[PDB]
Amino acid sequence: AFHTHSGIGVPLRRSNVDTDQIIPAVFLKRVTRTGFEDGLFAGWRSDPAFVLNLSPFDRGSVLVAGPDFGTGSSREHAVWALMDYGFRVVISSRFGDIFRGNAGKAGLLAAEVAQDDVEILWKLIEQSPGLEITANLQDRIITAATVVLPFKID
Repeated sequence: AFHTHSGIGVPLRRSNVDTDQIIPAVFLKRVTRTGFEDGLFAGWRSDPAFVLNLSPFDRGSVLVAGPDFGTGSSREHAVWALMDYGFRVVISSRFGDIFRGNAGKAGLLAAEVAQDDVEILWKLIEQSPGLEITANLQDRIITAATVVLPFKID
């Protein structure tokens, strides 16, 4: 039951991020009493330069990603891993269909935004890391700094 979220935006310039990149399959069988926060993007997180390792993106809760986010006959767990880490909004110019449905059910907003608009968001948050992005479901807008960009959920 999403309604409105404001949080630190995270610029992930990766395209075709599949569900095995979001949550590698080994994590589905590794004992954990909290959730999958430590498996989220675990393959990329070993590199200190990876965006989520950078402060303040580490505490981010709005993910701004490249095209085709969550391709790969999803697992509910990919959405759940994003949420466990703290994300409540993911922005992309196109989502995997099954990921999309899972995101809605779980309360993760999958906001579809035109690629040129995604670019605007990337630049803003790269230029001022820590910049908050706000998603408003009722009005269907993403706002950040002095920009107000339209999104769809279908």
